[PDB]
Amino acid sequence: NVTTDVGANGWAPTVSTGLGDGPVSASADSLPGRSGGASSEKTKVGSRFSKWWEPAPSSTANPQPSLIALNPSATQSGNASILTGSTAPSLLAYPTATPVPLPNPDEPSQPGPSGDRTWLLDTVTWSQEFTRGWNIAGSNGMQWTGLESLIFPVSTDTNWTSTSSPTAYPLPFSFVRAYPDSSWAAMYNTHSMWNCGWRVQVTVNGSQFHAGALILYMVPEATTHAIQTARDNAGFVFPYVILNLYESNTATIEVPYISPTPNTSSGLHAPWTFYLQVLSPLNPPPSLPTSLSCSIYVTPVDSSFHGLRYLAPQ
Amino acid sequence: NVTTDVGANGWAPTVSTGLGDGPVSASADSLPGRSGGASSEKTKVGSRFSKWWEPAPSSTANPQPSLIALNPSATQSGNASILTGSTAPSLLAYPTATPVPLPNPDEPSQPGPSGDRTWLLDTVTWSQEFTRGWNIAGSNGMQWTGLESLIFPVSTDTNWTSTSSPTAYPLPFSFVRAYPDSSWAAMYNTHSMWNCGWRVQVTVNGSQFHAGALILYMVPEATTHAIQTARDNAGFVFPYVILNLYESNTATIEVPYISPTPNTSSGLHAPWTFYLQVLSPLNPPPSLPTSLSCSIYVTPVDSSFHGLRYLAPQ
Amino acid sequence: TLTEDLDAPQDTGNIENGAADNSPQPRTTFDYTGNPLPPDTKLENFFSFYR
Amino acid sequence: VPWTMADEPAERLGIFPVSPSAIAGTGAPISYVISLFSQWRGELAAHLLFTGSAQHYGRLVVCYTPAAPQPPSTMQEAMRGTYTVWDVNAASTLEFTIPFISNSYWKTVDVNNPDALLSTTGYVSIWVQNPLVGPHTAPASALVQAFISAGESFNVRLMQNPAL
Repeated sequence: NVTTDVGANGWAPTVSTGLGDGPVSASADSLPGRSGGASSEKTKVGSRFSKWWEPAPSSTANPQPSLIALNPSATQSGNASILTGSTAPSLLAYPTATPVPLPNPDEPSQPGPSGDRTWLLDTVTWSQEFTRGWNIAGSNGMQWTGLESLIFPVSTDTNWTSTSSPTAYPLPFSFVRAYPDSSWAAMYNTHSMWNCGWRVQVTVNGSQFHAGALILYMVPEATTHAIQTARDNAGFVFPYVILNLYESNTATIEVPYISPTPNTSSGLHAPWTFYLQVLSPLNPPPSLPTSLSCSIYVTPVDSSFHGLRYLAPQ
Repeated sequence: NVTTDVGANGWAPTVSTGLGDGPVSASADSLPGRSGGASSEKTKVGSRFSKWWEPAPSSTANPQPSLIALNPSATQSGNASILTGSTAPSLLAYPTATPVPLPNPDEPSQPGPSGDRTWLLDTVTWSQEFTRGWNIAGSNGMQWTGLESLIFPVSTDTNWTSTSSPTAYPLPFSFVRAYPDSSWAAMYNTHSMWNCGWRVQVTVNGSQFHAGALILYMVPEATTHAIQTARDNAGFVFPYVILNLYESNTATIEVPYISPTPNTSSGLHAPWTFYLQVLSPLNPPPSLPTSLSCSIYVTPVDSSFHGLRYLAPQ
Repeated sequence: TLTEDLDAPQDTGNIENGAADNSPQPRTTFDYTGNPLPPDTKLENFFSFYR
Repeated sequence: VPWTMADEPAERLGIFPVSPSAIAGTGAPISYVISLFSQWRGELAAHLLFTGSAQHYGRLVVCYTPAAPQPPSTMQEAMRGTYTVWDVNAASTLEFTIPFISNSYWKTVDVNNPDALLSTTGYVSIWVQNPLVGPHTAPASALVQAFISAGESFNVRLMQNPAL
């Protein structure tokens, strides 16, 4: 239904000829190897040429009640569990993809239950003074608006200690720094490439008299423009779940693995970044605290590490 | 064929009666659970009672040649490989046993290829001044004759630094101290119990003119009397392989998991200990070095870790 | 494939004969696989472009 | 790479990054083919020919470590990657396969940026595992000839003007 040539999704004999030429297209590379790339879904050599020398979440039919009513749910990973007694969002942002053949032949090293588990990433305060689009982060977080000059390697203290409050939680950078002795971080500092998904949950307990909303954002490849648009009205294009005090005391969000390569380089690339920003400023009841405490959790989903060699931290 | 009662290997009705009594025996406990215990082989709840409120290696037919002739072999584990060009001993000391049901329900965390691999444990010198029964160990080794007062925890420097030369390589104590940043040691310091076998190889390159023999001992539960008997003539009851310079330049020995419990407690128990002692003192050719360098390797076989909790080193 | 092996295949050959042993040597926990041939290396294709 | 009897354990004899700064300028037939194209993939076949004496004995550990910000400083640190302890007195040549443990399906052949994530796969180094030994009146040194060729899965695409 277009006058232009969108491509035949491959290479055809009639495209390139000595009488006429059309736009050239690339075909799919058929490769053998170990299945990997996609998280939660991953599970004699001879040359083919002769040699010269050789011879529904949101529905009006199912309305979810406010904080008052009993509506319990739970999230489990490894030996960790987080419970709630009221309406709580818990969504995988994107559906898991299909596995792909890996270019490397080495068998992966898996941390298992010791690594893939729900970890207490950070504990932070949420005051009423924070306005719309205010990114909240604590001691384990990092000030990342995209304008900060990151001194390599990211483990340098100046990157995490700033004159103003931190804003982001770069994965796995923030997770590895929070728990450097974990089995996931042990393999992370020993392997050149990794692969896993990420699940972030935040618990904010407020009474039936408290009001306010927080958005749990998972930002892919966080850069200056991307972080600022996530603060704006269009930010909801990115994976999100809102923690509204009217009905919820917690909100969960999970995202599968993403990267230009099937395996991400350790200590040099942050595919996902968590952002806990304010949609509706905290509106606490009179004669009560003007701030509520928040507990941020992080969960690596289906981890695999390739390329074992010496210890090189981030 | 004995007058005494050796037991019927179980509990019989005719043993204990009001008319006569015989020696009581214990029966085998039939338990359900996850298969574990044995290395290299491991792969609704309701109560059964009503409540009151409820309604050949050595053969003359196959003689192995001396160091001169070509007789290559190799040992591989993980991404590690060790080659030889002459006759070399390579034996699993004991055959692997059958798996048993575990008392704990938690799923194990496995280091995989990153952990189960051949590591360079230590590099030590073997001089001609060492006599019969001289245990050799280097910087990563420990002076353990059984008489040393070990200050708890074993990680204390005084245990590894002594006035005299070290003698033993306690597993996994020496392995974890040699590589504290390894994925095996990461899980070791995070889990209360572990389970794996051990393979130790030593390479000693001597010319066709060199003479001497070293014994690679794997001593179970090393104590004062046990270590001293391993130095003596009867020591060969323990797992052993001799590295004779007449024919060999290397010798390999592997032993399966042993312990009173199905899983060994981390940082508090050393099931196996390696001992590289001299059988025939080094007899080097004149006008050549009076000492040869040795390279000791260590390999954990089929590792599994249970009981994840905080970081507690050895 | 096996995770460990006491009697592994050795990896020493002889290049003096005139040909290099380009076959991937077997290793534990390693799975070597081949790759499809690109049309870029073929001399009939390579030399068809102007230089 | 030279190797003498005076060389002690953990002594480095050679090291090269598997990047377009080295693999495209070795002088080998494969380096010219790599320089003609912009991208490469697959295993690399390394052949270390021991041209010493039949009376010489010893071991040289060949280590291949994947991509890292800093190369291995010591022998035991290099032995944490894919390695093979090679006993020189057996067959003449060592067949060491350099595995394609890569982040991406293809690696770039850009001499201007060799240390890029989509360019280098790591480092390959030679260390003295067991000192060179032999009888008196035998040569005090033994040369090891390092050869490099393409593996059965090696490929190259996207032609360009020779990188060097």
